[PDB]
Amino acid sequence: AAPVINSHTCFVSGNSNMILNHMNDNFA
Amino acid sequence: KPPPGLKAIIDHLGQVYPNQPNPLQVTTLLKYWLGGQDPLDYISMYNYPGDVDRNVPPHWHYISFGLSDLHGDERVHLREEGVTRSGMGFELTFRLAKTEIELKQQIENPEKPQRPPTWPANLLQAIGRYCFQTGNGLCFGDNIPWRKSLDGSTTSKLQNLLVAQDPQLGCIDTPTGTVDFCQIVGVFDDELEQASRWNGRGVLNFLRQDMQTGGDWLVTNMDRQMSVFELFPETLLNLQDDLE
Repeated sequence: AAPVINSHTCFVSGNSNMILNHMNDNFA
Repeated sequence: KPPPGLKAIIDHLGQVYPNQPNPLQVTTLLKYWLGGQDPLDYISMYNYPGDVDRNVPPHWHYISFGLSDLHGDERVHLREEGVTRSGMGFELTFRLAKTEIELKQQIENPEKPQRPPTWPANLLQAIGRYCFQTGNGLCFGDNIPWRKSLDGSTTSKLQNLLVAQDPQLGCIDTPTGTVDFCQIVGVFDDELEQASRWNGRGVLNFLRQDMQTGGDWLVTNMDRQMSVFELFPETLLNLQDDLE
């Protein structure tokens, strides 16, 4: 037995230090 | 009051893209000024529908934030008396042609707006690192002998870059200094060779002449099959060494 829902996890095109959001999530 | 460099750029982009007030951004988690390795805090991504008269195809337009002085407080960029530039004095842009697959979706296929590819964000971060680590800024006409496919594919013939002035964004003044928008353009090995041995601006001028090689706004098509010198062999006449 070895199954994995475990799922961690790099965020944008291979770069784990990047996330995808909308501009207004970053500023007023 | 917002960070003044960032606000100037956002305001400029708002004028150029009034109907896209809230674009997607690729956002870094650990900011460079907090010890992260990715010098760009944000990369905005816009859809550009095109322009028939100017031979501009539909494409994705990427704009970086971080090579210029976004903040004004020396968290990244030291401020020297008598320097007019904002940080390195430029940001990176990139224009990426929609693929045939992408083009068949947005007109007929239905539910939600198509997402831009995010791979160009890695490319701009990596070019950003190159500039920080060597200390050379980029100027219009420059070449970057990248020597690898821009998208990390095994098939694209676009492995190197030339630098052009962004036709839409141009160059602006900001509270923290001047910011040129340096548009990166993917090129063939022979295009790179001739920009290096002859002149970058002259090669960009060749590329602008036909839609197949980027049109007026130098859009990069990763599936391009032939160089400008293959498509228009007449351009080779400008390359001869003259003796003398």
